[PDB]
Amino acid sequence: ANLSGYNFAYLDEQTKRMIRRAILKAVAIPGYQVPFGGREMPMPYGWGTGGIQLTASVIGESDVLKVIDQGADDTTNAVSIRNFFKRVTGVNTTERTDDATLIQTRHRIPETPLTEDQIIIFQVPIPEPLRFIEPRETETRTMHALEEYGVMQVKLYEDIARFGHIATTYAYPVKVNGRYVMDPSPIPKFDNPKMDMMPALQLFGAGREKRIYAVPPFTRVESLDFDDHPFTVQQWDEPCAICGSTHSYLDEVVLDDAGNRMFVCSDTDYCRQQSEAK
Amino acid sequence: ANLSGYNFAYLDEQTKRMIRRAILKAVAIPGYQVPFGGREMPMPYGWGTGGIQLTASVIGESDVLKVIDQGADDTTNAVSIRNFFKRVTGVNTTERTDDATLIQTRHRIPETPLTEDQIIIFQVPIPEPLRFIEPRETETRTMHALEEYGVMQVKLYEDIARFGHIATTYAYPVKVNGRYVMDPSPIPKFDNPKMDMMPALQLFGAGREKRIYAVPPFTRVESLDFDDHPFTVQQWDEPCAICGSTHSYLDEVVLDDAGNRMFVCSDTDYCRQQSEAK
Amino acid sequence: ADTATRQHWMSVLAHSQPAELAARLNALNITADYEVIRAAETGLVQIQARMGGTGERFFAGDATLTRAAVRLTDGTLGYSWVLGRDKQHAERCALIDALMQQSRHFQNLSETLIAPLDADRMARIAARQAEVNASRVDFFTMV
Amino acid sequence: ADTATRQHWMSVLAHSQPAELAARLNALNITADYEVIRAAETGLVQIQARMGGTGERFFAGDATLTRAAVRLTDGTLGYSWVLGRDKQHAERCALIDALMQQSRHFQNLSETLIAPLDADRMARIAARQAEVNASRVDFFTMV
Amino acid sequence: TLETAFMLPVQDAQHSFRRLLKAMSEPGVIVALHQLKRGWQPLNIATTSVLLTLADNDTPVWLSTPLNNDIVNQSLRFHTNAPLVSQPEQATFAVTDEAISSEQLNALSTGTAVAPEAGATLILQVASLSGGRMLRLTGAGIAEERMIAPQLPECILHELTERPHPFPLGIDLILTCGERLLAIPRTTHVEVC
Amino acid sequence: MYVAVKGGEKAIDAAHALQESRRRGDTDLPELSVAQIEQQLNLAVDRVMTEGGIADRELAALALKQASGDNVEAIFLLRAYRTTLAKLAVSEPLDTTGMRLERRISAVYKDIPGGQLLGPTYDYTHRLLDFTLLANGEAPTLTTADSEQQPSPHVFSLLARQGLAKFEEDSGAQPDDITRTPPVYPCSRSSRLQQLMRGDEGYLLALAYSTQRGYGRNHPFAGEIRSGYIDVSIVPEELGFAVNVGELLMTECEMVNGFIDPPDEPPHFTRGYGLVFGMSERKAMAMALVDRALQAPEYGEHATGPAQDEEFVLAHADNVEAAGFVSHLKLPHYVDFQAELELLKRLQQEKNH
Amino acid sequence: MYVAVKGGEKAIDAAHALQESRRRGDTDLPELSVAQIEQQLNLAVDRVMTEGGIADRELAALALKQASGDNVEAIFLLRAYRTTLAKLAVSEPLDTTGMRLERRISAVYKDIPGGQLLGPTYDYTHRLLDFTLLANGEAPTLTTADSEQQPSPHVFSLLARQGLAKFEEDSGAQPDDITRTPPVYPCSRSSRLQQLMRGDEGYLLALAYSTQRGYGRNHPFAGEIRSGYIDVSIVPEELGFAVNVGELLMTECEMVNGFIDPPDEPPHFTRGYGLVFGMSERKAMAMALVDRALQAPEYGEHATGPAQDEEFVLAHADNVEAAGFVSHLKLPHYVDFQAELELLKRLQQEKNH
Ligand SMILES: O=P(O)(O)OC[C@H]1O[C@@H]2OP(=O)(O)O[C@@H]2[C@@H]1O
Ligand SMILES: O=P(O)(O)OC[C@H]1O[C@@H]2OP(=O)(O)O[C@@H]2[C@@H]1O
Ligand SMILES: [Zn+2]
Ligand SMILES: [Zn+2]
Ligand SMILES: [Zn+2]
Ligand SMILES: [Zn+2]
Repeated sequence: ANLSGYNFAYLDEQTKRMIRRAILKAVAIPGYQVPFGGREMPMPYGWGTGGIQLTASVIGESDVLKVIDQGADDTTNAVSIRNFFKRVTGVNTTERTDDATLIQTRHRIPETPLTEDQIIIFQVPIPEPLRFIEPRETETRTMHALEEYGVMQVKLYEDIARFGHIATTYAYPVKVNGRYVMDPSPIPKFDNPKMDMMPALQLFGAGREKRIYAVPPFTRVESLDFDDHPFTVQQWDEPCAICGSTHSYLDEVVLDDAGNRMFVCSDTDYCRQQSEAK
Repeated sequence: ANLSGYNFAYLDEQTKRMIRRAILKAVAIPGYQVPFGGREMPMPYGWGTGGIQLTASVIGESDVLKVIDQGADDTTNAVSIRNFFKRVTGVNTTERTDDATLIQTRHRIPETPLTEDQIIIFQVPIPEPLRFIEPRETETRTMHALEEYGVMQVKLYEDIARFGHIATTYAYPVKVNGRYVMDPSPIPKFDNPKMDMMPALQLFGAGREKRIYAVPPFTRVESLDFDDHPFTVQQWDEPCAICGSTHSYLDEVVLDDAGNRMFVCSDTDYCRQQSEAK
Repeated sequence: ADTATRQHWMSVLAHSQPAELAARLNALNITADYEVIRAAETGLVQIQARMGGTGERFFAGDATLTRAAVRLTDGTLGYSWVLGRDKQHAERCALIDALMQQSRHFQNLSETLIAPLDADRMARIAARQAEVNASRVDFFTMV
Repeated sequence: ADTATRQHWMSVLAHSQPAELAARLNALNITADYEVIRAAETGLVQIQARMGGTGERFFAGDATLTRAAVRLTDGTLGYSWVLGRDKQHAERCALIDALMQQSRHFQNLSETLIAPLDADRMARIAARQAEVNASRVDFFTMV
Repeated sequence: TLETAFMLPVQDAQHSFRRLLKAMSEPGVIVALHQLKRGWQPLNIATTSVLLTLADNDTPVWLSTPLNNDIVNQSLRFHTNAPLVSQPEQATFAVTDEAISSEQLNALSTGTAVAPEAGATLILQVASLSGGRMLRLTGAGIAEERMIAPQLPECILHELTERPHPFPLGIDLILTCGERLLAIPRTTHVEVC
Repeated sequence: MYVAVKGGEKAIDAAHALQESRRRGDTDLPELSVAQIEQQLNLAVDRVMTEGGIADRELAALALKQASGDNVEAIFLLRAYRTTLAKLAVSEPLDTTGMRLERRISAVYKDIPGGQLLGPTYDYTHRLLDFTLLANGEAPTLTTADSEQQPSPHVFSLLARQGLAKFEEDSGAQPDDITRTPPVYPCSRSSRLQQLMRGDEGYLLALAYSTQRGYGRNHPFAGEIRSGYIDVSIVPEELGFAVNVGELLMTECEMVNGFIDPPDEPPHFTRGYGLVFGMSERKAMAMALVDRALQAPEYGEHATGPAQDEEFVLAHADNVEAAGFVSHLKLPHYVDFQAELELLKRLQQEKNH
Repeated sequence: MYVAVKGGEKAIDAAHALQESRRRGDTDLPELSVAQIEQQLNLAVDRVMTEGGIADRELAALALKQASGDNVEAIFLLRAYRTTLAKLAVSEPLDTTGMRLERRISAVYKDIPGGQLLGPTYDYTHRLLDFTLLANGEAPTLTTADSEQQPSPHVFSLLARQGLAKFEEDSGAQPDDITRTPPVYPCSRSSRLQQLMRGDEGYLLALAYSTQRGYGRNHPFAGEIRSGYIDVSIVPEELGFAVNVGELLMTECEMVNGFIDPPDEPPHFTRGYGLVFGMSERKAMAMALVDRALQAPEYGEHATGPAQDEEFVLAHADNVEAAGFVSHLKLPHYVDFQAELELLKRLQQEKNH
């Protein structure tokens, strides 16, 4: 339970309510960056404050919280955030995706498909998919308002002309509900397909940049691409060195100074499930 | 004498010699900003470090040092600099212009005409007269090299077109020896005439900006102006409230909250001389 | 003038050093039964400043503020809002505020608690002003 | 190998804590007459670093450096360059450097002054390494 | 074996610098550098004093063959650290006597338009500062005019009169005779009278 | 074969223990007290209060102690602590004319009504390291003058009465609160000033310095700098009349800036404003300079420096955000870097084909 | 009539005495010791050493004590003290591969040879004000692991061996020294790095942050951050062979940046470098980010942010200069301002004619 001297989930009720109104607006306007009066957390800005605030505003006593970073529950920041939530809520926690009611993640969508009533909360550094093309909010806001997305299409076409490929490899922009160009958070291109027509509700929090957006269940999410340069996900020549999976995003572990390396699933829960199956 | 544990004049001999070579080059190239490897002083950058370094590199045991700020010897920074020099050199000091062999000043040239063998050392924040037109050194250096002074003339003409007068009131740019446009330091336009064909050597130090320049004795110094908008000096409707002088730069002393004020000479030594004459 | 008097004594209590007020209240040995309406709570007072000191308002940060409230047996309510985080000091200030509204205590406390505290603060202020005025730069003297 | 040995003992003296070296030299009660060629002087050593750790040099600030030099009665010259500003420590290091060049002292001092100092520094380093390695993040273990 | 420098380096260097500053800021004015009692022959007192005051590791020095002596070079290196260069174009201070050639003079760095101070200063040892062709000097440092008569080489006189290098470029000339010196900066107008 | 193991929690705990031990340092030395930091490192405390958003000297000193003197970490600690506290009141507008002066200077006039009161300052000191501070010493016995505070009207009031400057008028506009609503560019001057007060001291100082060097010049003169105690008052709903809750040590800076010649009024000086907690002044000066620079849209000024670029200045001013996001690179980034690596390897293979 | 009087010297002395008394604070509290500041406020000391130019912890702590915790004033104190000291030697180039590690992390790979060594860090702490520090406490008894330091090759070496990055080669170029010759724009990378190391932490942090937000993006990943003890060696003229003069605690940051595709070589990651005294890292990270940003001319990059504007960044980076020039406005400016006032009054009279 909550026995730390702080309000449940550490946010005062006013902040929770403001964030909840923001969440509802975001759901009603898929892909649109809803500004919200976010607060400074015990974690520094840029270390997951937006996801922390979203989880604190949605989480209840019966929720089973899963926190992952780089697809792993044992990552330093994942451990920190999960311990904070255990302190200020007392909720049950799990590393198993299929048992989680709330999944707060940084840079991965779990390999295990999500299910109805699950909520996955993404930590987002840059909520504006046009930011690296247009650094100014004064311009990107108008571009989203008027659906003026040409600079993005030009960026993609110039990337193809220069390198023969789209240069963006993570935080790959996606069109949501046929209207809004949205940043999917810095998940790899590998994870973008999972966002399309998913039974779980997706929430996205950028605490430093003060934005919340959402993709409701069963919403179209299509990565920007070309017919002759179709969206392609990361591939590796090796399977997971532990579970042998060929269908998972792999992380490269450098073993020695002589160039010896191995590749292992970024999704440690999926890796454990695969290893137990065999 | 010097009994403080520091080298005479607080600078090591290498720094004095480098500054002395810079001074000689500046003299040979009137108006040209000579870069020099200036050092951090006990006074913060922007509080007279360049003048301090120049005086330390030129001063000797038999010199009679006069230090003034706003024309007054008793000004806070003048007292500080003079006390520092008394500590690290032990030289005789004076408030009388005609008895000084070295005069270090901030924003005034004394009303008392200077004489042969006197050196007046100006503290300069911005040694580049084109800086407020062109903030970049990469451009102003070339403009001085190629004598491309049009932006300054355009600034003056645009000032006349806008306000009917040249907007610069202190640090009024001057052409030196018919060639170099030079910043005379933040002296009011009232003092610029005194620089023309003066028997004393004028040195200018910008410690923060790392420049030294010079006007040798008996060198032409002409303020940039127009025939129909000739160089005009500051004027006041009142004489000095103390000595009654009408020929001195006046400072405005606010006496009460009801708008009562008086005007008194900025040159306190000149004011004392005038008051003693009457 | 009652509101001005209450403001003055509350001010004096709010500006008092907690140690001196505690010592002075202990010495006066005031026997008064009270119940804490609002437990001393520390939060924030948002500071409003003015552009140029006189113009439009803008928020210049926050400061810590401790507030307390008590009720006496006769129903008198005492309140305190003091900068900082000293809950015990806030409770004492609220108790004195309640007592000062009772006719039996107003005169005695005013002569022996409030005025003395104000005088001590004024003396400290005057000493500091003398020390600071040592640093005034003199330029001219009328003859 | 003489130059390597001199470098090693100078290093050991340069890395020693001034207090332990002073205590150890006081205990050894070495009677040696020397004159200070260069009085212990504190100035700066300009630090050169490399771009990327391996590339072009650039100046990464300065550090305090104290240097001292002594001569023994037989003409042997002892020198010391130690980071910091401990003039007495620099003088002691220079004296030990001079003594270590004398055949009568090299073996005795090496067994009783230099080796002991190096061992103590290594022990302190090992303890700190253990404490720091407590913070290593474990990810995989070979089975 | 090495020569002796100033007895009071700080004070003597300061005095010599102030004399040289007087000379450079008032071209044609002869000053005396009395602090040094014997020059490093064949270098005279004034030349040696100027070198001791100004030269150091940052200022390469070129000495012409007639003034280049092993003892002089060793003393310069010991007392100033100043690197000695064998080519005039590499020198910040150039030292020479009447035998300076036109080619050596034209080899000296004059600075650049953007960095006019980056040139060389020529210290020329003259036989006499008083019995040469009369020169009338005008310009910065001179109220109306000043008349001098140093005994100058033809190449130096041509350089002074014609000023082939456009201002701000040019070398600054220090003429030394015994304990005395005079200075002619690049700015001085020189007319053979 | 390799098996995953749990190391995150224990490594984190060990790292935090190491940091706490380093903070304590040599146990032979007495542990620093928060009171000592508050009293003797008071300028660091001033900065931490101003940028953390809470004017509580003890809390700022506590944050500094906890942060091992790291001003950025201490600022973040205080700022985060702000989130846990309730807003019990909103102060009545401060009235800086009522400040009890520790220091009052003006650069625009030699002498002014109320005088040049230097107060405690390092100005005009010779910055020579004082090695006597390596051991205990005796503080100077302060000399004393008359105890009366002379009337010290604001210099800008004297300027405006002459018509040289414009009074800052209050139309009753409701201030924007960037702590409750995220900033919307272009921001009102109230929002800009709130953000500047919270901004990084060094960043704003560099911006102001660039303005002094021609990158968006505003011709500033230090019209007045005051440092002293200002009373704070509130109007509680319980009582309905104003109560004085105490006083705060604050520094106020008013800069005279370059004059303008509007079409239909006499030409007059512009102005900038800075306000900070405590005695440290340069933050207030830089705040006023950058406030004037960001006033460019009001005056139709053609921008010549980044200090006039509102979004660039304000979006990167808060060091909580900037330090957090720069430090976040320390976080594991191997998934994204793996994506980057995959693309780069394919590009290299294609080029080498 | 009015007569001038002398007030400058006594006012200055009184002001300095007031500042010294304020620095001492309440005499009931023990005076802070420089050793205490060095040990327990070690991150402030790290910043003061890095920006003051002298890596002497005791001197930095002394400056902090003398500056009343004002990091800017302490930095200036140390920088000024540098001028009084002679350069007795120039170190041999540092070799960071020999560092004795207190901390070593890499964001680009989950695990690396030598491991992720968090060391003493505030990373992953919950920034909740620890009120137990208001009273004396006990530092945690540190747990211990194996004492051996595993081989920790630089991550960029592993990148370069794969061909993903370019080794930083040494051509023997003589570094520029901005402490002896004023900078000449455009500056060499050596001069730029020297200036960045001396630069204001907050300014450079904000610039790096702006680069992360699209104003001159460099796609940075924290390839490696190391903090530990590195030995310093010199070659004295007396002996002619290298001597180890001790060791310094330093932090080194190597950033992977945006890859490039040069015309005649395989595409590869760019890189940035940061190096500071002590443990404080964010200065090193910001230094690397801004170094990469200022590498734009080398890579023919079209500037999209002020962080890429070399003169704007470097000319205003040194907080000694910036703080000094911003503070100088406190100096009397009444002659100048009188020159301004005369013009403005004439303009007003002419307009009102
Ligand atoms: O602004 P916040 O506090 O909500 O942090 C959001 C994200 O910003 C950082 O960048 P990242 O994507 O690498 O991961 C970090 C973090 O998850
Ligand atoms: O750079 P420095 O240290 O040599 O200071 C030169 C000048 O810069 C400041 O501006 P100022 O003209 O108002 O007077 C001050 C000072 O005299
Ligand atoms: Zn696997
Ligand atoms: Zn007068
Ligand atoms: Zn990131
Ligand atoms: Zn100024």
